[PDB]
Amino acid sequence: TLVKQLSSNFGAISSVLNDILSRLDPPEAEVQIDRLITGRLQSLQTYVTQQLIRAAEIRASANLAATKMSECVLGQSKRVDFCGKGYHLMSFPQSAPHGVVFLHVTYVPAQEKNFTTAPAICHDGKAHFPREGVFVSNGTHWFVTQRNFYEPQIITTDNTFVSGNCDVVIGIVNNTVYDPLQPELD
Amino acid sequence: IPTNFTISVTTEILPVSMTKTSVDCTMYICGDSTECSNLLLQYGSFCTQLNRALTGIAVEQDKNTQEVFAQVKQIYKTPPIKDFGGFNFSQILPDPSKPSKRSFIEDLLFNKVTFNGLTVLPPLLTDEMIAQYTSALLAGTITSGWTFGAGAALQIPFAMQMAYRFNGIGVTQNVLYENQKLIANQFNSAIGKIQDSLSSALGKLQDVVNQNAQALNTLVKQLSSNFGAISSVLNDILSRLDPPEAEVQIDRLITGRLQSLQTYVTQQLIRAAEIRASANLAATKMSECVLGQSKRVDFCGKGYHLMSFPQSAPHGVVFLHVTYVPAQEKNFTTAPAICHDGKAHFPREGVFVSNGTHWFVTQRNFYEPQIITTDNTFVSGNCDVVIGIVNNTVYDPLQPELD
Amino acid sequence: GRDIADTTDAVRDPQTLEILDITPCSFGGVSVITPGTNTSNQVAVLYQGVNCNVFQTRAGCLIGAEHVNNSYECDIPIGAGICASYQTSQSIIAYTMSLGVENSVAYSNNSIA
Ligand SMILES: *[C@@H]1O[C@H](CO)[C@@H](O)[C@H](O)[C@H]1NC(C)=O
Ligand SMILES: *[C@@H]1O[C@H](CO)[C@@H](O)[C@H](O)[C@H]1NC(C)=O
Ligand SMILES: *[C@@H]1O[C@H](CO)[C@@H](O)[C@H](O)[C@H]1NC(C)=O
Ligand SMILES: *[C@@H]1O[C@H](CO)[C@@H](O)[C@H](O)[C@H]1NC(C)=O
Ligand SMILES: *[C@@H]1O[C@H](CO)[C@@H](O)[C@H](O)[C@H]1NC(C)=O
Ligand SMILES: *[C@@H]1O[C@H](CO)[C@@H](O)[C@H](O)[C@H]1NC(C)=O
Ligand SMILES: *[C@@H]1O[C@H](CO)[C@@H](O)[C@H](O)[C@H]1NC(C)=O
Ligand SMILES: *[C@@H]1O[C@H](CO)[C@@H](O)[C@H](O)[C@H]1NC(C)=O
Repeated sequence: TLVKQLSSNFGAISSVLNDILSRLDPPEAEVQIDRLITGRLQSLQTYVTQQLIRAAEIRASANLAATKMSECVLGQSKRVDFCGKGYHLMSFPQSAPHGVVFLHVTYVPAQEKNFTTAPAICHDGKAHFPREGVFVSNGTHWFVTQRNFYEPQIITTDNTFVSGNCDVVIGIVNNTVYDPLQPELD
Repeated sequence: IPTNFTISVTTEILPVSMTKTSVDCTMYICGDSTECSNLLLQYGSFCTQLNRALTGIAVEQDKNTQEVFAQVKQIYKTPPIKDFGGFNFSQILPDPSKPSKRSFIEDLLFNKVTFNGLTVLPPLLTDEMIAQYTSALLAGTITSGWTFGAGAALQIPFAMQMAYRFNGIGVTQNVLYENQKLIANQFNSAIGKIQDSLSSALGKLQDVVNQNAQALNTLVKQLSSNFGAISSVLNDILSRLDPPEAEVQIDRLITGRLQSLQTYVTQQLIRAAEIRASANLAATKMSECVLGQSKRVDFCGKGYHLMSFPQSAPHGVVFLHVTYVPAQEKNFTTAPAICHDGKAHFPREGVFVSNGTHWFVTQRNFYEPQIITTDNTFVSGNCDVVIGIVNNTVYDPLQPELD
Repeated sequence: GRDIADTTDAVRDPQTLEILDITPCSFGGVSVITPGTNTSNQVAVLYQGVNCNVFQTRAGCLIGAEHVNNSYECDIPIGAGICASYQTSQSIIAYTMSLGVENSVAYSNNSIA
């Protein structure tokens, strides 16, 4: 568009300086020279303003890309949906013409199952709360599993910690808690 | 060490869009004049340039609203059962009674906020679609926790989700499971207080509308300026004067009007850049604070973060950040480590405190005194090196069963 | 007469002294929707902000496409939640935009996944 702007007469005799210079005398030359100059100056001002704004937007994008390269690549990121979709493990940068390309390696669960859960366990009148897992029941027994991947284990005094009483909590059920110290009494 | 806590909710407003506009250059500059269009042909391509800039602004404005809200690819439904362990979500959940699928807070927010070559294009997304997105996100947060943010949604009782959320900030689950009713009452009271507060505030959303209206009004007013010519009306210039002389007046008019149009388009583009930046920030907040707990300090509200429920507003989004803040504290005397038998006993997770007559270990954020044991503490180093050590005995669980 | 915009809107006839209101007549723009010259040549033209196979929309007046009760993800946007696409022999169709697929989670008091 900037280049195409030349061919406009801008109200003068012609859009080419050579024709104006030869055909008219110096006293009458300026009448068309200034008319051309004002239009060309306006076109240059428009072009530079547009370029200034586009450069600002590109700089914002470049800052975002630098932040992503710093955080996703050189260490695991705990932010959600910042580094790929899903839980994030690692990313690999790749180059491109006037741009950069990332390959976020993500982690996503696949198969879930029906289960019945209870907030806590009342074993001998003393409440029990899981340290890291969550209480889960198959319908005949009770297990503890890490929250993301299913892996049942039997409740042990090394898996839960005693605190409080059996009356304050809302969700509570009865079940025996295996005690690893008991077989050691032999 | 704190001994009590209160739950508070605070609002945040981020504009995301501005009115999309387009202008017909020929109608504005020359009206219905025939000779004016002929004389305007000298410059060329200015109309195409202006229209391209306006169209780019409009499509960017559409893309902002598309990005900020469309995070989930599955529309979710609120279960008919309204039991949530004492939590009252009637205020923010959608109401089927209203003709439009808008909740009470959305309806209260919407009420609070209040032809010469120019046109206004409608947005791609209607208000009902945005309300549907908001309801889907709210239901997904309520029922499935953060699971639906990554992969297929996984249901989980609300109380267990809250227990998990406290576990993020560094407090054990017993503080929730022993004080559930208090927390539910505090949350409901805070929601009600915010609802009352919004009834009487704002100011960010009113800025963009007022600025757009002022710019358009200024352009329409500038239509009637003389720009150094004898008469503003083109019809008078054509009829009253000789055609040879009227060209100077017409040139003055068209030059002035063209310069005014350039100024308007530059101002609009400059403002659209800022609106894009604010929309990007809002999208980041939506992605991080809502679809999962945020560890960043003060990013999603003052105090420790728990969750946030998005809400829709005219040309913007209104948030509801839920935060945890310690209430009351007590003086205590502390020591780095205890020397028991010539060896130091550094605490595992808590911080050692003293009532003034004994010694106890407790979690930092909540005062939960616990008796010292070898299970809660590990052994390293020697007694000499540590800068400050106190003398106390360490209880051992194995000794009693040595009968 | 005048408005806030400093433009004549109301005129009283000198001959018989009644009030007449002036409103700009039939101003808008044209827009053409195409599915790509590499596949087909049929196009649909849309006049925006004009009250007129002619289908009426909230974004103006659209000629060249027929309404359908079905729903699809948006392919070629129009405005106010209307979209068009070539695939149905094959003609341009305008459908109300649909957002995702309905799904309901089974949330109970003591059920986890
Ligand atoms: C999960 O199991 C319970 C009882 O075993 C049943 O009532 C419920 O419908 C099951 N969930 C689904 C989604 O079928
Ligand atoms: C657990 O055992 C106690 C002791 O009698 C009883 O009172 C309570 O009802 C039991 N909880 C059940 C059966 O869910
Ligand atoms: C915390 O403050 C509330 C406010 O009424 C009070 O009811 C509660 O008893 C306080 N906590 C403790 C442990 O006293
Ligand atoms: C929730 O709060 C509203 C507001 O007053 C009330 O009408 C409704 O009964 C409450 N729900 C429950 C279950 O208490
Ligand atoms: C703490 O400060 C007091 C002030 O004099 C000093 O006597 C004491 O040795 C200090 N203790 C430690 C562990 O720095
Ligand atoms: C702790 O006990 C040792 C051994 O009896 C003693 O030497 C030391 O002075 C005691 N610590 C203090 C602070 O008195
Ligand atoms: C178009 O004009 C007719 C004439 O009365 C009117 O009934 C109809 O509602 C109008 N439609 C729109 C979209 O303005
Ligand atoms: C859970 O809510 C259901 C509502 O249908 C109720 O019948 C049941 O008793 C509740 N159970 C617990 C442990 O809160």
